[PDB]
Amino acid sequence: METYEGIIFACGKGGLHEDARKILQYMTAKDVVPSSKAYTGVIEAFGQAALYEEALVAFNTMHEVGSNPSIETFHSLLYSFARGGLFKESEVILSRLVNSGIPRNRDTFNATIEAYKQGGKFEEAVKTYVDMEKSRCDPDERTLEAVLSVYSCARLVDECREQFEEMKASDILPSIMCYCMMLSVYGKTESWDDVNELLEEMLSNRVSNIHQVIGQMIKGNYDDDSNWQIVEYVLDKLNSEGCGLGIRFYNALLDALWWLGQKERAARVLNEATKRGIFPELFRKNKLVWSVDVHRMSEGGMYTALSVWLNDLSDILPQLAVVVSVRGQLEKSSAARESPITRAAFSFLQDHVSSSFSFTGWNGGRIMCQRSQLKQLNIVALTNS
Amino acid sequence: MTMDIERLLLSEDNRFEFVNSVAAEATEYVEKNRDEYGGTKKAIFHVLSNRVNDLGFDRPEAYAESDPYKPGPGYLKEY
Amino acid sequence: FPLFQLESADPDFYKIGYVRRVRAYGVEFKEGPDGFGIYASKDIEPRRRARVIMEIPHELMITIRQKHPWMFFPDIVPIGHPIFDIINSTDPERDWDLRLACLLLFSFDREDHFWRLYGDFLPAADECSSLLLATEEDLAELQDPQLVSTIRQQQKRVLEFWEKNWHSGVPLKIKRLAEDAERFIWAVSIAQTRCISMKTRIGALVQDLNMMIPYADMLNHSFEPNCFLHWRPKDRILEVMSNAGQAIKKGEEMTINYMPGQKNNMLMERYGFSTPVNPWDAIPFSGDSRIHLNSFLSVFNIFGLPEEYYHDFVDGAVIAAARTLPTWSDIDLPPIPSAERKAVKELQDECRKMLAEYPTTSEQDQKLLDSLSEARTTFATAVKYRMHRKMFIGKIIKALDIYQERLL
Amino acid sequence: VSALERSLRLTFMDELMERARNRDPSGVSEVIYDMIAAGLSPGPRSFHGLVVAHALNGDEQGAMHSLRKELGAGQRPLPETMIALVRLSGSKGNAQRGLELLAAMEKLNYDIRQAWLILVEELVRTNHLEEANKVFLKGARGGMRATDQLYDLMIEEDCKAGDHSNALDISYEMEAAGRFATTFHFNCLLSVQATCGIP
Ligand SMILES: Nc1ncnc2c1ncn2[C@@H]1O[C@H](CSCC[C@H](N)C(=O)O)[C@@H](O)[C@H]1O
Repeated sequence: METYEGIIFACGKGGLHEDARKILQYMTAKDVVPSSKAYTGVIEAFGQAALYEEALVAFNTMHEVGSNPSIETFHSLLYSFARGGLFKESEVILSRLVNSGIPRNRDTFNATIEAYKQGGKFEEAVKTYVDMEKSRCDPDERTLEAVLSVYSCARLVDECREQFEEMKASDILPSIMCYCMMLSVYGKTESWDDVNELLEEMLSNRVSNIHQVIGQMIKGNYDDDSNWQIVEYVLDKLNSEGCGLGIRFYNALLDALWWLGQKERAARVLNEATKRGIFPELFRKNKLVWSVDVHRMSEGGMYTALSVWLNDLSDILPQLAVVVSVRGQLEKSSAARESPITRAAFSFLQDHVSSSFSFTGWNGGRIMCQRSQLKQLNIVALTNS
Repeated sequence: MTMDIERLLLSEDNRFEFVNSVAAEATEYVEKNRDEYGGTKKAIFHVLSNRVNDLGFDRPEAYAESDPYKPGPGYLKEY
Repeated sequence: FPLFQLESADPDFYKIGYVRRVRAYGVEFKEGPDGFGIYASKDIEPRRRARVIMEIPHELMITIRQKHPWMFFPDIVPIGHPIFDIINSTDPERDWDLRLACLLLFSFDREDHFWRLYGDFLPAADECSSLLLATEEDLAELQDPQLVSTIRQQQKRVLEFWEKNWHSGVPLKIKRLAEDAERFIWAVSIAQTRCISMKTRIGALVQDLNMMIPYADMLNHSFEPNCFLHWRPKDRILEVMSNAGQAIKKGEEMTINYMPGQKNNMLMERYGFSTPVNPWDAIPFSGDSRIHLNSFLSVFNIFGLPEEYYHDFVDGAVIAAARTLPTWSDIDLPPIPSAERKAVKELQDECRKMLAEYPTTSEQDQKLLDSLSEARTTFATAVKYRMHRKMFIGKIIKALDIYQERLL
Repeated sequence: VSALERSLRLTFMDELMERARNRDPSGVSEVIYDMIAAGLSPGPRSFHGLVVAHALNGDEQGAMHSLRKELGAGQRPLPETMIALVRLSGSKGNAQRGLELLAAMEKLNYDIRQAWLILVEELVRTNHLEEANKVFLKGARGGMRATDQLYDLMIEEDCKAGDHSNALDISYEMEAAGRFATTFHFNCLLSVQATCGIP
């Protein structure tokens, strides 16, 4: 029990779903009933790879073997759903947590804000933060980062200033993720004065090494063959808290680069993430489907993903080219086609390949291009400002 | 019930297995609902009335009938 | 408050049986243009066991042993009567209908016999649907050379028997039974269309009998019957029993299975009728193209073993389609959808090739039947037969189209 | 359903069923994720191909996992899909799982008689006669009537193994169903009775 749970935790931490599945099969093949904690590690790994179907099967199997889910199990699902913006499934857990006798802790509130944010529900995201303070609790550093992303996403420059300065008002030294979100909201409004003001703060950074290297590489100082090894050195050091922290770091970084005009640099940063296992669902290239999955990405990251995907399309035929913007129960509804990600991807595709990618009549969160229309198709310019 | 018993025995090849089957079905009634039998409703009478109703005919349950002209409690009809 | 809120048969039809211990429970005899029938006079609620619908005493029947020697139960032929010699001269296998016809005509001549009265409710020569009464023009409407030749042999066999045994030198007690060939042909037609064959025990003797049973020969045929026949040896009563646990609504027709496992051409040869929902009808396919038997059965919810197919659009024709279509099966190998579409397309072409063999179509035959005004009973029966076969082939084309699409 | 959706489902189900028949459960999983990427919802016949692919490669755990995926997706498994799992369980001698699946088919309101017949024959074929008798008697005592071929199979195999107690129980149930014993069945019982030392 101790060895099985130890290995599965590592698989769930690093998002190695294939290894986690084999440990579960090995335990069953030896007539061993895995513990409730062991299944939670398997559920964690599937959520790291956006394999929601296999994650909910393991959750279903927990009750079958009598290993009822613990509080940590309902957190593995919430963080898995939060990254994809599946607030419909997040509310199912929340409506289940109140019935299961589990009070809402702080971690539950953070996932709720993150799920609503990624799902485009900006009004409901701040309401959770509004209702969180009424219930007392104690917002942590990620909660401040959770609500800062909401304001940064909906282009609130003055709200983002107040949120960001208060982070350092308590001598917290906000992480590199919050700095990259400041660059996005300043880069979205073309506020080039504030961008240079924040960059000089990240250039000195005598205390934190990651801010210095990442801040330097954004400006383009580290774009040399030998000078890209230092940037890679930081990425390998950050590639030790698992895929959970990595996806948050790359989403903010690509968002900052795209809004600052460093669109060619964002292409190489995304290429650095994929080889490290980040965004394993991003691309599929077989004879049937050529797909790009952007439901767990930021707006800047999605644009970078589409730009590379479109350029690679023109190089080469599959039966279909699809863009997965909504991946959940919201697909079977009209709300998915009104999602901010779905509209942004379609708007991005409209003025890059003319009217070649149209919606689907059978799914709200898909943007397809038939094989016949693929014949009638760089397509996107990737340059640094 | 005498005519009903003869009616049921016309559909039976052997009257001894009919007796055993009725007793077997009556035993099942008592195990299922113990307190409802032994007084006005007898299990064997219930079996016979059920088997007549299974043929599609109508009989009162367990052939139980009561005197409607009894002058209140405590009075026994005298033969 | 209560203040503010198919014709019935002749009343004497049931009465003549009723005064002779015939009992009917919850059913009524109703008469229509197509003939007599038995219908539930009320809602017959389900029970744990089969319900008694009708009871027919043995003494009102005309029965003869299926197997030699020929004994009659009840014994009505006097010793030395010349009718036994006529019965005894028959072929034991093929001439069961001739033996019953001789008994039937003999029974009509007896003053005390019940069938002297019951014979007046039998269909006449122009009302019986038996193909023995069909003219050569009626057989021309069958569009089935095999069935036509079978009927012609039946008519030839029946006629030659009358000519041999009812010649000029026979006694008057024989002449008055069948004064003309048509009278004897009608008797054989009644024998074929109404005979019920059962294994019965009478006293200590168990034997197979060919039986003419009054009031039970009014039950129509169905391949999904709600009733069955049951011989009660102890009091010598034939019971008509509704299926145990099956609810029967008021007005629903009470039916039995005349001929389990038999095709429409067999129903036409024996009873002079056919059904479009016969689950045993077959269609000759080449076998070049085959569909997946397991998929076809599951698409239409047909369960059970092949010899006991049942449905949980789907009717007896789809069940017949499952048994007659060319099928393949490889335990649990799944079918490729694109290869199954080629088979379905090729099977539908062969189905249309056979519909094109008929000069008319199914709906043209249906409107022809509605336009009739002076048509013999057998003529309409012949048209219904070919129309039912067209409806069966058309049902297969529809079933294949549904199956081809539900395989996605 | 539009014409474009039908065209894609045909080519997706063509590829999926060409890998289930190829005994490639991994490939059948890739196509299902291709369907999800295209937005097509995998129906009962798409998960049937996943169950069959695992079942054909003697994989009871993967096939059971595929069934959980189908149930977890809200789809209703086909009667043929359950029969593939029941037959697979019998081939491995897993009578408990075979009986659990039969209970599921009854819950799904299917007809378990044919699947019960298949389960018993697999256990007999795979030399699990002791397990086969347990499954057969439970069905027979439950009211199901077996085939005459399976009745003659169960009686004969039990008597060849010296198991008169099971062979006599089955023959009693065979007549209760309505199939009378013949000289063949009696000769099977006599083959064991003649060696008991009590004439
Ligand atoms: N299902 C059915 N469809 C059409 N005709 C049927 C039928 N079942 C029985 N018949 C007809 O009924 C005859 C059997 S005797 C049944 C009673 C008959 N209708 C009568 O009035 O005397 C057959 O000759 C056949 O023509």
